[PDB]
Amino acid sequence: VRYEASLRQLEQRQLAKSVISRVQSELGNPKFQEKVLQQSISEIEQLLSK
Amino acid sequence: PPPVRLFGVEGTYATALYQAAAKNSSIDAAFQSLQKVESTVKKNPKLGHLLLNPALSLKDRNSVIDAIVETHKNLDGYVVNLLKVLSENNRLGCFEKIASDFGVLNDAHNGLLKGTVTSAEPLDPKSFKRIEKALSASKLVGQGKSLKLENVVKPEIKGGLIVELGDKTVDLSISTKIQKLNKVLED
Amino acid sequence: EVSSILEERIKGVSDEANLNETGRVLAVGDGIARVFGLNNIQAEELVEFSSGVKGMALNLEPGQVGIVLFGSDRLVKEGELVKRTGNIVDVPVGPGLLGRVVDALGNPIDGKGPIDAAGRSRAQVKAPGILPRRSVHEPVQTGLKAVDALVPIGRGQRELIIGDRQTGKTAVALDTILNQKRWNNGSDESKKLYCVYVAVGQKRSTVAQLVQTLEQHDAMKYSIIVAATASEAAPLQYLAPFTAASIGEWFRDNGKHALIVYDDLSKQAVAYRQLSLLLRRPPGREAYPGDVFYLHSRLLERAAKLSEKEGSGSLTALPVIETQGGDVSAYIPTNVISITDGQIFLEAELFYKGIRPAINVGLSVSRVGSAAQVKALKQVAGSLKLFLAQYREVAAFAQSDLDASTKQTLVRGERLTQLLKQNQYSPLATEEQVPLIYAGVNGHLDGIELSRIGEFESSFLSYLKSNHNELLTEIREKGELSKELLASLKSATESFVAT
Amino acid sequence: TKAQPTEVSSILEERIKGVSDEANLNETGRVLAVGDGIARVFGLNNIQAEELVEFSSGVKGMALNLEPGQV
Amino acid sequence: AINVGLSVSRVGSAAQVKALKQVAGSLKLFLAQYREVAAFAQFGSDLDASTKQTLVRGERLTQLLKQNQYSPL
Amino acid sequence: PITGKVTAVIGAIVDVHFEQSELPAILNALEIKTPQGKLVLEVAQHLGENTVRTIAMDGTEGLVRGEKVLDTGGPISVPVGRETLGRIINVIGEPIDERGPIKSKLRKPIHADPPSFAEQSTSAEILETGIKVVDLLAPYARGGKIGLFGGAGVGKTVFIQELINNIAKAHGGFSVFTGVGERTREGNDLYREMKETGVINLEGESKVALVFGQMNEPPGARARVALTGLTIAEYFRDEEGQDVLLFIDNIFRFTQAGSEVSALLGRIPSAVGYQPTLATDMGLLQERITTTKKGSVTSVQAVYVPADDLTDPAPATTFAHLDATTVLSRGISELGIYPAVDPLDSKSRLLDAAVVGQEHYDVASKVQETLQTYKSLQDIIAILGMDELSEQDKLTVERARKIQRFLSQPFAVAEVFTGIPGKLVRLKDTVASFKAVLEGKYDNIPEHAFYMVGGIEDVVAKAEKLAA
Amino acid sequence: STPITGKVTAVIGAIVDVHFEQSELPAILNALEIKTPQGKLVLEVAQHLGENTVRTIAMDGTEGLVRGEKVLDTGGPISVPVGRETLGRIINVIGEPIDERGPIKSKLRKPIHADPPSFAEQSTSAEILETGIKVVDLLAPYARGGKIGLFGGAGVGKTVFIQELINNIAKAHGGFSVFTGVGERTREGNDLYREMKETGVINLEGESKVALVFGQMNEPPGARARVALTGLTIAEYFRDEEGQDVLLFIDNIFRFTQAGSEVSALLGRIPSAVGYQPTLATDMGLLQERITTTKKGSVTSVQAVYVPADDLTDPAPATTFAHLDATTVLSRGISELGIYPAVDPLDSKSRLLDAAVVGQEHYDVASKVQETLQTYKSLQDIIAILGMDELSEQDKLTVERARKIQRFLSQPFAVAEVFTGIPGKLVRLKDTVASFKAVLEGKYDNIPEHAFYMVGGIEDVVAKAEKLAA
Repeated sequence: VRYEASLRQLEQRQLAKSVISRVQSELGNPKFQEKVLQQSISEIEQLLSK
Repeated sequence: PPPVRLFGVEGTYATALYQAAAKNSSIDAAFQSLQKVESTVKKNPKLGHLLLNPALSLKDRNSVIDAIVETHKNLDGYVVNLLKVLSENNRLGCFEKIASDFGVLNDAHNGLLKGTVTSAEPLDPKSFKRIEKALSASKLVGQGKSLKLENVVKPEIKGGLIVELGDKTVDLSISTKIQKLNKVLED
Repeated sequence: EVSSILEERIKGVSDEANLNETGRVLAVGDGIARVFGLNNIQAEELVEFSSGVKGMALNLEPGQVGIVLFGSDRLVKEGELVKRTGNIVDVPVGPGLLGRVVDALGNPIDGKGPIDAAGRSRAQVKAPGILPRRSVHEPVQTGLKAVDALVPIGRGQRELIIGDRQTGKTAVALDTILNQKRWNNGSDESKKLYCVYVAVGQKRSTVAQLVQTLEQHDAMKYSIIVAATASEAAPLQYLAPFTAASIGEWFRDNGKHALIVYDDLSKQAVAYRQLSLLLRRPPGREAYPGDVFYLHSRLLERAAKLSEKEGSGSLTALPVIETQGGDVSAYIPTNVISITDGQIFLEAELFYKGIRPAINVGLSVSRVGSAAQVKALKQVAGSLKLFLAQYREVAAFAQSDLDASTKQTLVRGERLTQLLKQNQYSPLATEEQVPLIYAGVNGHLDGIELSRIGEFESSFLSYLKSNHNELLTEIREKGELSKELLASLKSATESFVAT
Repeated sequence: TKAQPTEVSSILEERIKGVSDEANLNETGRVLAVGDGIARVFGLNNIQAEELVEFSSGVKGMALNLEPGQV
Repeated sequence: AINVGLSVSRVGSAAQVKALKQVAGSLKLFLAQYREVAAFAQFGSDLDASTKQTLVRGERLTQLLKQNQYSPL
Repeated sequence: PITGKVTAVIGAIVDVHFEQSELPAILNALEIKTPQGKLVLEVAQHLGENTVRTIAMDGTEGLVRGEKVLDTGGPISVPVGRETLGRIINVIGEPIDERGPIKSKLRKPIHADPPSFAEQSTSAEILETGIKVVDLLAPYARGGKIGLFGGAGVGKTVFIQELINNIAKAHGGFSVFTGVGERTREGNDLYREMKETGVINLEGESKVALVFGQMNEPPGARARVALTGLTIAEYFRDEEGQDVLLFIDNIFRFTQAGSEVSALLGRIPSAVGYQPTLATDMGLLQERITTTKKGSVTSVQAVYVPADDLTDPAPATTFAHLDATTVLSRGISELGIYPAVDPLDSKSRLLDAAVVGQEHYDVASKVQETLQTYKSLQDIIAILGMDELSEQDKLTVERARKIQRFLSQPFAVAEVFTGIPGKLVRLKDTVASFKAVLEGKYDNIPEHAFYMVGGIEDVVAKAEKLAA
Repeated sequence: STPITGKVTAVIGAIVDVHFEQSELPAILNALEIKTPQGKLVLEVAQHLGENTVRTIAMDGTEGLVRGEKVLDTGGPISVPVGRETLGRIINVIGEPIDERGPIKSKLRKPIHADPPSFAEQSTSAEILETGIKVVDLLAPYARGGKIGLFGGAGVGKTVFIQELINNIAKAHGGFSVFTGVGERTREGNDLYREMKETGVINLEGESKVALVFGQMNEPPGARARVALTGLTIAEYFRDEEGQDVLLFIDNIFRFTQAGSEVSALLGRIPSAVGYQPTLATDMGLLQERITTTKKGSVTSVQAVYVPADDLTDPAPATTFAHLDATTVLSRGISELGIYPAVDPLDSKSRLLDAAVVGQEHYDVASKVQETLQTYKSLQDIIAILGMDELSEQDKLTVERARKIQRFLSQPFAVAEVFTGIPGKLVRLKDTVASFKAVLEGKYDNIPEHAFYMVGGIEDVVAKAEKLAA
């Protein structure tokens, strides 16, 4: 009964580490180039408005 | 006069040097001579090691000054009055610290801004220019003070970028977002 | 499943670009990060980190501005952003914190009910004027007979509950909150004290009893419990009495009353000490800072009974002060004692002697006191002060046998003392406090054995409800005893004493 | 390295701007930090021990600590 | 100088000789009771037999206890 | 004047750095423009390089380094005159009471230098009141310091009110009641009470002017309020030649606040946990209080003990300055005697043969002696019983009880409660009464028939009325 | 980039400073390790002083720390082992076995730090501990959830008290336990280790009913501090993940307070409360909150506490008194009188004592006792001066029952077979309530004082009436 209760929490924790697992793929893939740049241009649009 | 006062940690010396040569408008000349004498101190290994180490007597610090001015041409006599004032006060412990703080004073008063554009990666020259403009639109950079920016690669940001200057930043780094993404999947 | 709820929340989080002024930690130690930058920044203004820690700026100086960290030192490192939120510490105030246990920050930590807010008001404000004031004359009933008659309680009237450690300090206080349930049930909202209990540097285990006991008696639907616990850091504990009073101000300004019970200023002081010593502030008495006085004084002068202009409302207060065996000559007790008007001083001996509450009412005085007192209770217990007062001094004579006079005084005092021994967490109405004391005064209770006192109390009460609950309701609502009620009241005690 | 009370920007700016390091440190002083009932004058290096100095304000005081750079 | 009133061993004993434990068996209680009785004894109050028993016993022991410099035995 | 930018905000200690020429002089008042009203800061050191170190008078919140500062040219200037009376003012000389800007023809600085040697109280002076007990056994003096003792709300308020009332009749004078460590709830009550008993009038001028120093204002605003009331008093003395009476509240909370001012400035707070500049500050305060040739400020101050100790540094420094002590107690009040004065604990160091003439001293000694002998006798007279009284012994009992009752004033301040018309009994007329009672020329007049009357004239009436 | 190189800069006792390289960015609460002949010296970062330079506390010796010697960065707090296979092994403060039977078995590890459980997690008590000691059981019983504290001076049998509770209570309950030794002598460890090995609470196979964590005082002040955080972590693991009640024990927790006080001055944090760490409230506060009853396990600690100078109106014990639920007070005098244990009858107090929680009869009986003794103590003054025959007959009888009660606190123990030599007793909660009551009702004043001396339960009291008569 205790461990079953614990298990619903663990299930979420497995999805936490999974974020890390996609993170690895981003820095290996040319997402490392393209999304850094998605990030860059938005900063350009916000800062021009100041 | 200074563009803003800086006090303590051997910057009271820098403020005093700046203001002294500023009232005589011989600040380019101060910068040039200081760069020259520092440049030859830094690229001589033990002289750039044991001069910051304040293991000398009174009499010896004075004898140091005399050896330093052989490598100096004597281009300005004020940064040489700085060597004399340090030797009399019984220190030579921080040299690039006095220098660096003075470096900030001269080019800020002149109007030159120092930004950083940390990114995880090399970026477009298009980007530099676009950002340079983004800044000019805004009040950080209005001219009366130039713009320089340095793209750096630090794996301390592992995607995205951070713009910094005049303590106003725009922070679109992927790391901080990865941290909040964790937080919600930990309920 | 759960993931879906979280999925809902995730989408509601986006990339945020624009941020204002910033600083970078130069060195961080002992919860004292020291920041480079933040030139132009308000005094004691809030900062938010890049690792999501919060801070306040006690130290402003040009070289470095010395932030004080509220959270962890493990998420703060060297070279980290410190965004300037641009808002001095202020916390939400509303009516919605009724029935809500909140942390020092105002969010629900029990996980029950949302915070319905309307404004955010600063933790530190400044105390109203001279013209925003009116004399204290409003009673308040605590349900203990002794406190309401000998050293009455009032509205915007603060007076101590200073006593020894685990002698039922909390029981003196708890009885009052539970009694404020009486006004709450009706609908005249200028008589409703919306109570706040402020647990400062007092652990979550102790508080869990505090909440549990409230819940059983159905009293988490107006009580508010602001908690900065033993584990929670010195800023939160330092700011816990300031956050709690401010919630009370919304009620007070809208024209209402509310009541704040601080527990305990002995622990508020300890937190200021921790802060001072790490920021190397001047030393003082007992190794606590010299400037502690200023802290307490600012908090206690906002507790006041305002003009009719300000809606005819007040912030009533009752600080609880923890003593080290009854020392009042101690630097932190001594400050508070002068500031506040009145004290109640509990005694260790009474406790051991099995009388609980161990409130000792000889060494209790209220400076303002009976100006706030029910008329009914003033008549039948003027006498009551003079009877108990003699009995103490005449109880410095001990048994063989004594003068005919001296022995009489002990008999009268003792029956009254057993009457005023009551079980804890049991409040009393005005209609049941007033009949009993009259029995003591008029010596129909002091003619009856000590052992049978406890019995007499309930029987007499039931006897009055069965025959004539008209006289009780009349007593209560008039608030006073008239010659026609005083005739009757003697008649009734006689029939009851007969049986 | 060491912190010194001779890091005063008004003193320092004048020493640096010549070979001159002030002739106002002989038989004259100029006041700096003063109040708390104790005062700090910069210079006075020709002075005697337990001497009287008269300040141009109509107040006179007695040198207690003759220190190298201040009295 | 020696005082036995404020002389304790927290853990408890086991390090003495077997023979010395028996002989001093109740010596500890006598001396500890005696102090209290001795204090009462000085007011000059009349004392009952239970109190004077303890007072007569205790006193004699205390005189045993007393020693002179340089007697190893 | 010169302008500069705030360069620190540590605690309530704000350092301001000014454009290079000179700095403010010490004790000057600086004004900060902010959306928190104004904040008046007082310079208590010069750090050098055109920078200062200041104490605050108004809470330190809503400051930013870089706010422009202004130098007034000297101390904080408080209004003075007779257009400021009956109105409550905080440390900056502006209303708390919200009756509209407190302004007058002239302002004067809170810090001043004490008068010359020549212009001090150099010969004896006598300050006449209406109370018999004060005027016989402890004569109030001009430039005299009398340290009040006992608690608040048992007679204390009644006593303060009385003397304010006496002064108007005696001279035409004024008073300023200064409250240090004042609680704001209590302050409203004192101003409303002071109106009722007739010493503050809602229409024009009044008598007493009120100065309150709240605890929700920094330690400096508690410290400088005493100075704020003094300036008002002095204006009457110097330029209108009128005698004044200047109260202080608790002198513990003047001490408590000054410790914080010391510790904060850089200084060490050592003096058994209090300031080492304590003696010297009381010296400045209580040496501007004196009799000048045109007028005189006299001061009544209040002693609060730290834990029932007269051996502590703060009680001790006060006791040296003080020339008399007046001791109110509750026991006296419960025997129906208002003033609450204790004639056994009523003493002055200006009660002498050559200070109040010979007659005044010698009657006072007897009046003291009767009551002392009555007390010694009374110890064994109660125990033995009231019939083991001697003929000799009962002669001391009888005289004392005549004196005990006779002291009482049915005075104007506590008039409502007893119902009996007010009394002012002058100093000469106090002495005279006591002479006839000493020779027993009223041993035909019953003991209890000395009840609630003043001078010699007064008790002629009560004697008849008891018989009738 | 994170350097794996630091060079030591200043060894000034326990304080060890490191000079890390470019880009390190130091963070507090990390662990630096230095290779040394005495193993791996662990340094817990407790400040960064700026520019890549930490000021750290040592957990191992610095009488052989060489300057210039490479300092790795490990990161975060150290990780000990937890499980159920971590029972009946002796675990060092740095997490290493000094019981020398290969490594301390693992499944999972967690660090010596843990965040304190939130308000929502907390839950009340509902079970009542029974110790089997008649004074504790009537006048202040403990309940699971509690933070018990054994306040006393020195010489009042502190270890012996702690020993008694393990001899009874530990076997009894269905849960496992954790025994943590903070800063204690090499004699005491060995005494605990032999006595309970024999009693089978320590077993060489895992899955015991105690754990042992010995941290000792001949190790630097930082180690004494973090022996406690280490043992505690085993108990949290029980409580949450493995869902078992713990009957935790810590000893002496003053060594924990005293330890923080030593490294407090040197880290720059000027003393407060006079000679003590200014962080006294919060360090306690964090410690105490971990030990509680939540949604699963109930970790009920028994903590020894040392009162210095035998005076308990001193700031270090007084702060603590607040932090602990169910205080007891012990003293030199009572122990010497022959009354075992030295627990005082009126000064043993719980905040877990209610009239309903321990039942009405129990409450009423313990109140009568508190009254009768208190009359006895008021009468002591009268009896000293006036004499004993100038007392009323009601008074004289109260003196007499109070004497019977006073000697009815005396029970010998097995672990105090170094004092009396008579084994221990087990006394059930109902049996204490009934036998005290009988004295007070006047029906059991036929029994003398010495027949309540050295007794167990009720059956015993009857047995001793016969023995003395013959």
